[PDB]
Amino acid sequence: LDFLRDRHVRFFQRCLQVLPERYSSLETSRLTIAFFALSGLDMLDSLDVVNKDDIIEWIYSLQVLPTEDRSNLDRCGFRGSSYLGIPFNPSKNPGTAHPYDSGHIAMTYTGLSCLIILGDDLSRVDKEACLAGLRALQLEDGSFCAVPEGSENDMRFVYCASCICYMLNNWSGMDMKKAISYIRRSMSYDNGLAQGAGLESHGGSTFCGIASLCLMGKLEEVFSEKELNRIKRWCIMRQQNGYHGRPNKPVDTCYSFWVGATLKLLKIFQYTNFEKNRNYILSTQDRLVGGFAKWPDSHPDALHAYFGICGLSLMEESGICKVHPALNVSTRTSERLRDLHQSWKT
Amino acid sequence: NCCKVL
Amino acid sequence: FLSLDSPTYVLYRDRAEWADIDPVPQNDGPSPVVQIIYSEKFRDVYDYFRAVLQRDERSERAFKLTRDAIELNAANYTVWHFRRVLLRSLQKDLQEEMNYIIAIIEEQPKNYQVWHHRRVLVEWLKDPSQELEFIADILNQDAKNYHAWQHRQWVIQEFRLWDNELQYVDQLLKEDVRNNSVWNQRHFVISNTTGYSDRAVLEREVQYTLEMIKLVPHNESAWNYLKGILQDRGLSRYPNLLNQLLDLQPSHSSPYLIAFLVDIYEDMLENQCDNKEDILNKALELCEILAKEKDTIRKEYWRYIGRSLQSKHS
Ligand SMILES: CC(C)=CCC/C(C)=C/CC/C(C)=C/CCN(C)CCOP(=O)(O)OP(=O)(O)O
Ligand SMILES: [Zn+2]
Repeated sequence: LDFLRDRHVRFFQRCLQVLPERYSSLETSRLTIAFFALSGLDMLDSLDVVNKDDIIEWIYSLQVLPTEDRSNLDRCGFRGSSYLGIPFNPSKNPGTAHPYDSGHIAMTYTGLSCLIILGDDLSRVDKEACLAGLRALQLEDGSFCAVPEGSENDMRFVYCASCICYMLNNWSGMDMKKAISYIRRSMSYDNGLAQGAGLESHGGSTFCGIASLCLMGKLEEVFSEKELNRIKRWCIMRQQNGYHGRPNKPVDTCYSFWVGATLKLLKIFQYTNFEKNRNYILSTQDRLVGGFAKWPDSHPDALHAYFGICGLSLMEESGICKVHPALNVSTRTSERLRDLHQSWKT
Repeated sequence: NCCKVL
Repeated sequence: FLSLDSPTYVLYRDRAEWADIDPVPQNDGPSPVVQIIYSEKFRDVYDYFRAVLQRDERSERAFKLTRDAIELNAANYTVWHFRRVLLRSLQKDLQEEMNYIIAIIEEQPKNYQVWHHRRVLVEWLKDPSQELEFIADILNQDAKNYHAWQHRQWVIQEFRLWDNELQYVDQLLKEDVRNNSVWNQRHFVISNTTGYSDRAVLEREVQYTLEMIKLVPHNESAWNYLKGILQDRGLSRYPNLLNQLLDLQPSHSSPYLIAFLVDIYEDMLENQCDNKEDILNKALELCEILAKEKDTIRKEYWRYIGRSLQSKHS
């Protein structure tokens, strides 16, 4: 059918407003929910329906700044929300010590990402503190953790680290050699990329791996042509109509981006079947409340609404900005970032 | 029916 | 102790044991974004959680408070971390915690924080005795649960429990030969034990797979395994495979088989085989068969593959 654009703009608007206690489990990931909504509006060219200034202040209130003594550098970055109870501070005063307050790699990523989308120039971001915190998250094997206190480690966070270094236009945030090693070691016998060595190759980790390399500008340098051909084969085999994340698994709207974006980075998305993909994505569109779901006749959420739209974007949907396949922001935004970077270089 | 990525 | 849904539940603000603590509220400032509304009970538990956290109070009451915080939201990684801090400080019985997390994971098998918690516990105890069985149960409500398989590989690798995994794999593959997770597990076991260099093993595996393919010819997983264990040694270095496949084509055909064939032919052209120009034609003929009738959805891809072979071997 058709793309209910306005319906989706309202949907994202509501996401930025208030949610039912039913979404309590997203408390520590509120910043990424914000990202889905903001980048989603950006992708639909509707950022005007929100107060960029208010939101920018809220975001900055989530930054874990270094304290006076700077004894918490290894823990700087961004929080997913204010759940710890720290007094609201839009990165105005120095950081207030707290035994358990520290950033989360996915939040530092979506946070910076949101700031750029909203037009902020990142001047209030303590770049060095963030990079210091990032470094602290990398393990001996090259992968990353989400928080300094410890957590699981895998490709998801390698991608987060890559995006952070890229946006701050400084790769001192990671030991790139070790990260690349981790990404190579994750390639499966079936040629896809898994969350880690030995694990089942997966659409999500393949995107994270490939996108990370592209962000480092080392795709061609890390994988041979023969290897890239094998990876391309694995990826393009994911299309059933829409895309699934693993062989013999049902399709899921968000993979239209995870896999689709990987195919785009590998310059072969053009050889996929657009109609069946578009048709599937639209079949998961909630015509009443707006947004998209993973499967048709399923409830919509911010993640699928966003990735479903980015999926449509990949095929240049009428009414949607082109999405930067590696950075996960609109090309328009990736551009403003380019200018921003030039600015600093003076 | 969702995707908990975090 | 006092369950959150107990008729006699009492807000922490009304509990005597908590009178000395000032609850700490959360504040999103002037204009909150993506604000979640919380019930009295919910906000109450967390206002006290913030209080205890802020003071890094390693008390028994704090430990009990985390149970409630977790019941309200098991996705709060900070709560689990603090709970681990307390588990140590109060030297709690870890075998008991194992029962706790076992119940939690069963209710929320797709939660990252709970699987991480269990892994930390197992490391602490250095006891993997109940892991394989626990995971097998979780895999019963979802044989493809990525968290379960990941945890399973960690345990097996960390405590070297390879002895029975290949058998577990054979069993699951019988339950559903299309489970891509099980095929990956099979490769995981073998490559970490015998390896595939033992021609006896390679032969057993190729034979095993061809058998599974014959039972269900349309199975990407089986084909990917077969190509996976041979692609690096050179697909063209196996003359009898090319023919055994061409013999299947008649009855057990599928786009996966045709694809395998194209791949064999390309390996040949890659190794300057005999009949360069003739082989390339056999390839191109298949590419087109894929594009026009066998794997139409990838029509443009296959034609792209074909054009690639032509401009590379002519
Ligand atoms: C916030 C943001 C944009 C982060 C980007 C970096 C991340 C976290 C990427 C995650 C990609 C991804 C789709 C990972 C897989 C998530 N799962 C749902 C894993 C295990 O659960 P299953 O139910 O087996 O998943 P599946 O959906 O693959 O069947
Ligand atoms: Zn999804």
